[PDB]
Amino acid sequence: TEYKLVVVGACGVGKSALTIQLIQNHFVDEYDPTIEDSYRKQVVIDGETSLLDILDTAGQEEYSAMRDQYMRTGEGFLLVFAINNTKSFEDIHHYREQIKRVKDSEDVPMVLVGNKSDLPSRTVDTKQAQDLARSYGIPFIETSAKTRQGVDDAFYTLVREIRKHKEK
Ligand SMILES: *CCC(=O)N1CCN(c2ncnc3c2CCN(c2cccc4ccccc24)C3)CC1
Ligand SMILES: Nc1nc2c(ncn2[C@@H]2O[C@H](COP(=O)(O)OP(=O)(O)O)[C@@H](O)[C@H]2O)c(=O)[nH]1
Ligand SMILES: [Mg+2]
Repeated sequence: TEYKLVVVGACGVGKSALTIQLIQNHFVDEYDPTIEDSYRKQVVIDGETSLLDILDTAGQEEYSAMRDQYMRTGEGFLLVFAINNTKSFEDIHHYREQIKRVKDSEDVPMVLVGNKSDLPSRTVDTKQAQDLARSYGIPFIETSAKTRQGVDDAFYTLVREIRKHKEK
């Protein structure tokens, strides 16, 4: 079984750091913000062997037909914000609308991810994030790519959302 996961969110939120923690169990201080790529990882989730194909989105904000085509192949999306960046939380609505646009569905597996949970400099309340995820009908997972808190949970939870969708 294979799962096409897409990691979206504003520059600097930790998309690349989360991806490399999942794949390689290492925290990257610097990952070129211009590198958009997909990584495959074989994992066992609830006793099911699966291949996770994880697209780490990057580069420039642009909307070619081709870009839509890449993004539309995603079966589930991590909507990543950073808890120290109010703007990245405000941008979650944009990512949610672009997913709704390219998938032509209100029923798309997503997980809201609050990254950089290790930082003291919080500007986005857990309450707000939980309220937003409740309004969207999706899980919320707090993560730190730095300490690896919540990383397996964020990705495995998205897989479980895809399975629940495939049952419908
Ligand atoms: C700092 C560099 C970086 O990580 N990025 C992330 C992606 N960027 C971005 N900013 C705003 N909106 C979008 C993007 C990436 C492309 N996005 C996009 C385009 C077409 C279709 C879809 C579908 C679902 C989600 C996103 C989509 C919009 C800035 C650079
Ligand atoms: N403290 C802390 N720093 C992080 C975390 N995740 C990413 N970073 C750092 O934040 C910066 C941006 O991370 P990156 O993964 O490139 O974000 P992207 O632009 O969304 O791919 C990098 O210097 C990372 O090391 C985190 O959970 N905690
Ligand atoms: Mg990146």
